[PDB]
Amino acid sequence: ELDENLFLAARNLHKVDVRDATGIDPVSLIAFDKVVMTADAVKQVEEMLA
Amino acid sequence: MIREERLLKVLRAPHVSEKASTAMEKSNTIVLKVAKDATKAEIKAAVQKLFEVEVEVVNTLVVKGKVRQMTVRSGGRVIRTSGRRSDWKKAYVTLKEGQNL
Amino acid sequence: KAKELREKSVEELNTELLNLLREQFNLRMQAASGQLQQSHLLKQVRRDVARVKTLLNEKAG
Amino acid sequence: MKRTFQPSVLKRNRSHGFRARMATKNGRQVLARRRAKGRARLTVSK
Amino acid sequence: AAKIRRDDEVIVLTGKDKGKRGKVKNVLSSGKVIVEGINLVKKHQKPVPALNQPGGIVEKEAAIQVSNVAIFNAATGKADRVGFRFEDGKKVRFFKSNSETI
Amino acid sequence: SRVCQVTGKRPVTGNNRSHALNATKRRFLPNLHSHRFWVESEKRFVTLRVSAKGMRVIDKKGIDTVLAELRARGEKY
RNA sequence: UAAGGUGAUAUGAACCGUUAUAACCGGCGAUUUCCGAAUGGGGAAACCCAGUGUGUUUCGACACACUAUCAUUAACUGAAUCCAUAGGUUAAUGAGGCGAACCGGGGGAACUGAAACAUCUAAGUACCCCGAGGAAAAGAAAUCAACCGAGAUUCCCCCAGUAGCGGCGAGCGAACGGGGAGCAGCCCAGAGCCUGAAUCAGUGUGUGUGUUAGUGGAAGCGUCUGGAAAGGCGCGCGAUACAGGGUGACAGCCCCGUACACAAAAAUGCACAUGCUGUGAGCUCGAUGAGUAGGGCGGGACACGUGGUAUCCUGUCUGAAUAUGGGGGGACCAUCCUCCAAGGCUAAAUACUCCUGACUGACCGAUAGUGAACCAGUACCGUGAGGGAAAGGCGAAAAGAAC
Repeated sequence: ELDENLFLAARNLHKVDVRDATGIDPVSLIAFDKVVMTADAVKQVEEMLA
Repeated sequence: MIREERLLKVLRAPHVSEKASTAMEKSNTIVLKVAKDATKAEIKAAVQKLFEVEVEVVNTLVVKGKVRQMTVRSGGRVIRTSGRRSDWKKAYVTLKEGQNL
Repeated sequence: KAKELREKSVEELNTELLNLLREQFNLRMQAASGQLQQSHLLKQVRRDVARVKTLLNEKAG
Repeated sequence: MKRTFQPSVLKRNRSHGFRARMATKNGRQVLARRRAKGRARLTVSK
Repeated sequence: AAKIRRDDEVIVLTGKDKGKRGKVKNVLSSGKVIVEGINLVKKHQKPVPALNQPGGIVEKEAAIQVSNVAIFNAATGKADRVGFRFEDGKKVRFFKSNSETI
Repeated sequence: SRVCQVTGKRPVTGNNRSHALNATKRRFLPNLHSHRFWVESEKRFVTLRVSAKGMRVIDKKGIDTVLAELRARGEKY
């Protein structure tokens, strides 16, 4: 779930992006050096990709 | 009965121009610039009331403005502009026997 | 300047306007004749004439 | 010899002047077109 | 809201006058300032015999950009920024880094 | 213009079609006639420019009611 | 809102101002020459000439106001002609003209294609004319369907380049049905009972929210090179602000900003809440749009070119029935299905951008991009309609070269 606090804290950082796990896109996953997923986010992407 | 304000607006400036000085010293007429819409009666009344002289007659002519051109450095570039000077009215006022200036 | 012309009546406002117009005429004569190094009273007299006429319009309406 | 432009101010104004343009709807359309183009001199009425 | 006024002791931050201090004389509408004896240039004054001394190599200070000067604290002895606050319903400038009214 | 004062009939446009079906373009004009109608109610003759269809309409409705309709539309008679 | 100003050119001169009535910015207001619908008459735009009132006068004259046409309404008076109409005069309202596209309507090409050309196409396009609005138009079934049903208009995607039309050539080209956006329906043709009875337009208040000026806004220093540092190197700090722009080379921390948080004397938009003003509700009975539907002749519109041609419109000539009646279901007839013309109104979804604000671009970068980066619809050309250019860059700073 998009935690508004984290999103606010991140959106002036430099290389850091915060997503919703329904807003992931092919280019973003390749562009950034590292991807951090919360476990529930992994579950949502699991069911979404089926 | 031309009102005071009209009179205070008609007489613009005395016109010094050699032909004016000779006219003053020979024919006892002063030469002066007047509002382009001034009529002879207006100039007569204005001169009489504002200079406290007694005038005989007024002759008027309209001088057409020349063209002068020069430059303006608006925008950094000195653009050559031309335009027309403004037309004006010249009055030859013949005083009777007085003297003002 | 408008503050203490606003509490005159209508006739001495008219006399004030006439005095201002006379001053304007003599200033014009001086400027033409080459005197009047104080070449700033012309703007002053005209702004005061404007002010007086504005007040006259205000009171007569 | 004699050329085609033989000037005359009266005929110029009576044929192409402002009031001649304004007399008919076609001349008024000419004036509207010239206003739309942004013409500095609208007619020969200078 | 100007942040530099008639006579602020300022110190130059860039431009061959770093560390030199002076007093502002003029503030130009183009966002530039003239300050005491800082940006001196050598004007080559034409003679002009019409009511003017011939004039040779005149030394006079040129305008400098307000971004290039900083108000001088004179209590900390260093350049600092200026903030705006309200006291007694009046807008006042204060030094940053010590919060003292100018 | 050629307009019936009662029915508003106008000239319309259409085609002359030949045997070879060449379409030349033409007008159909209404059957207009100027006629003097006696108005019993107000005792005078009013001249109207009406078609034959208009005259049939008048002698079905009556001249007075048709005149009322004309006044309703601002027509001048 | 302010410590600086008197626009550029602009230097200068003479000045104004420094908590507060200098300048600047916004709301409201005043002034607003002449021409131009131009409107007192005229006219070769920016000019010429008045008439009638009111007032003033120094007796020369002066100032102000009104005076166009047409439409509607009213008052007065009024010919042939008795009444009466026409006409006349004066008032009061309203219009007029301009403007880019979008919209409805009245007219309406040809080039071209058909490998020629006439039917056909191009095309109801270009163009001309009239009218309106912020949208317009359409619109509440004489509609489709198919023996089951749907339920006003409009717009999008399919159906489908199908069925058809067609010198059956070139070409034109649907509907039914389905999926969506949006979605409320109502009046008159009339009387009684209730009988302001909610409702809708106008106006007056109050609240909220915008718009028209604004306010605050966070953090960096050493050293190297260098004309200059924002760069290199080192060590720090802000970040709900690392959008962007400027600053002597490339700046989160120098400046202007940005995130964020606030702000209105006054005038206005939109919502509500009410006060008042006109309309108006609901019930019972009724009534149900005639020179009309249909027809003959000629045209036009329907995808449909007259064909076996349904339906719509009408220039011409005719001409019903009246709800036990009538229209439609693609010649026509019979059954049975469906609907009720000849009276109106009606939001949204839809079209467009002269103009205003913000933002964006695998758009151009001075022979490009607008014709016009620049004082360009200019110079210049043409009687005229009209045509129509070329022309950017000193430097960080004029320090633009005293002698």
